[PDB]
Amino acid sequence: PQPLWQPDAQRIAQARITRFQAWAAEHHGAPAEGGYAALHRWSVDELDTFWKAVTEWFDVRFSTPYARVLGDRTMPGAQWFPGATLNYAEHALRAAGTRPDEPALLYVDETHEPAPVTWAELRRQVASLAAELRALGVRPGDRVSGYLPNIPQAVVALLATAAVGGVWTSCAPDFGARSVLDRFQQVEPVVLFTVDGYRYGGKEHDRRDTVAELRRELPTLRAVIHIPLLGTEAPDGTLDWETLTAADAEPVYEQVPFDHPLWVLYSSGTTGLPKAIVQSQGGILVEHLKQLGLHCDLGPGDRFFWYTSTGWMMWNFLVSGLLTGTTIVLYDGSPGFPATDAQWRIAERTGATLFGTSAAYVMACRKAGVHPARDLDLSAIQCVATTGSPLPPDGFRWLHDEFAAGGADLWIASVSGGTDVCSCFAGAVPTLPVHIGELQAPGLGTDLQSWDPSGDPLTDEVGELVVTNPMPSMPIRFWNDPDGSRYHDSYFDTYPGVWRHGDWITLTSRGSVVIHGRSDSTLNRVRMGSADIYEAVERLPEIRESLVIGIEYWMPLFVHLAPGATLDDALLDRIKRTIRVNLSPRHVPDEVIEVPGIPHTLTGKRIEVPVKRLLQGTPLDKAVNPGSIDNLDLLHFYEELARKRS
Ligand SMILES: [Ca+2]
Ligand SMILES: [Ca+2]
Repeated sequence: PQPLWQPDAQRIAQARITRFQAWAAEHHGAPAEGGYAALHRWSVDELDTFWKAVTEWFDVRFSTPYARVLGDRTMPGAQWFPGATLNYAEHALRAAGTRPDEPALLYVDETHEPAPVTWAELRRQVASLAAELRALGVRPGDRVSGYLPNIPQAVVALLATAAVGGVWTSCAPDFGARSVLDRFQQVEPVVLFTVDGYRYGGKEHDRRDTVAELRRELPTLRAVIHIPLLGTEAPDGTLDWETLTAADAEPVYEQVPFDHPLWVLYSSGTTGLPKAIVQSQGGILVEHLKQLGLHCDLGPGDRFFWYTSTGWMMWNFLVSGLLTGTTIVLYDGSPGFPATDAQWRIAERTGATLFGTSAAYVMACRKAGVHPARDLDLSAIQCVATTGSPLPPDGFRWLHDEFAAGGADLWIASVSGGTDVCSCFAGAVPTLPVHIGELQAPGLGTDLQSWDPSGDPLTDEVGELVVTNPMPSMPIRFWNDPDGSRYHDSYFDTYPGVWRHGDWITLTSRGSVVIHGRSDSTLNRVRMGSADIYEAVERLPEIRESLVIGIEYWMPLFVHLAPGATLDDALLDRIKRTIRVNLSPRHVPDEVIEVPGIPHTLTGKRIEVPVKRLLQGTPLDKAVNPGSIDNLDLLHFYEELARKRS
């Protein structure tokens, strides 16, 4: 297997993860030799010592000592650092004591004119707001909610919430009221931070009526804090943001147990109410430190820009950049406004050193004839990362060569972040080569395996992604989950005591990971992942997006066509051809059906399972939570299809 890219030996030697291994080998019995393969095996075989090592390396300061690193090891509900106390916000703001006048936040909107908030100023605003939250009666454990775009106020609010031991939960303001309420009503927040609207694509999006509706339908709220993004007056009964952040009193951080809830995230699952996933201050603290400082190589003074809505877990990951003393870049706006290269212009104007984006955006830039490294000053960029669908080899080459032609050797990273543990089970390692369509390795401390139906491990064979050991950022539990039934059914109902993620994967002999698709959405004719098929079909110019389903056996391919394209015999021939060639005859659809579009979750994930149910005759009204999908009418198309075929 020929790598797309191999890191040079000095880059390897200079990686923080390499320094960590050397230090761990001196002080904690880690292997000095053997590189990542050896470090990883140690991180799993000596799990307690590994996490101890992580906390020392990052100087996590427990205000009360832990009794041990790990008590009960069984899942779900493993017992991390029992006895210890800490505070996430306190750790995040440590750099205010070391480089107070450096920028902690660089924020920007569609004017593309960045503004800084210094570490000292961030610490002060957070302390002011935390004191106000305490005065409003927010106690440790109370939920504090936000209806907020990616603006510096959202970071200040989250940190202030964590500082008081409040439990953060948020939605972005492109969510409609039913989607927001389906989430927030489950956890009964006592505070709401909210904007009056936002700007996107050069257009104004008023949210005053939505805010009025949220307030009326959330009767547990006791205080509402208004952020006048569009410059409107605070509604009756609300507090004005600027009045709460202006004080200069001593920072105070609530020292909470390791397991104390930090935030509630919401699953993208489309059945029933969205799962309300609770993660701990301690678990997120150590896992995000590990990912950011070791897997992403981030440290003090770096500048981390991920293009993201606050409604995606990548925002939470971005916020945690502060934990490593890293400046974070916040952009509230469209990815292509005023022009296609907008995200690159932000990276330029903020001096980003790590720029995280989507493979789709990279490909769209290449297609549009953008040359970002040539035309902008991207000399500060050391790494470009994508999460979600993998960057194809022509995209990787373009990106790398675009920087390489100008004398820069770029690290192109592929990660796979998920809401469930607010991190990745597998993804990037700065010291390993990159291969087509692979995630480089399971993360440190993650015992990832591919299991057959009998629960035995496979190598170079497709199987179920399992994680056989506990990770600190795994959910404490789901909120609004009697008996813990939904949490159990989500991961623990297939192999006892083992986390089964629902991904159909290969774990290669080189220790890397290929994700073929969702296990519950495979095509069985031999069990095939749908991802492989989407890659092939969707390379065709005429096909904007596709969706493949298999039902007991009928295997139709739904295609949303590019403008001007027509589903003719020639097109059907090209479709079937590219499939039987690049994959196999088994992969060829029984039928191709043109569609007005492809329905998605709110986060833009394909919804194969709900569509399958519809095609199986389940009425739309009972198949999905409509607040959890992006286009009701598009989904109704598929119900009509089943009705027509009934
Ligand atoms: Ca347990
Ligand atoms: Ca295409």
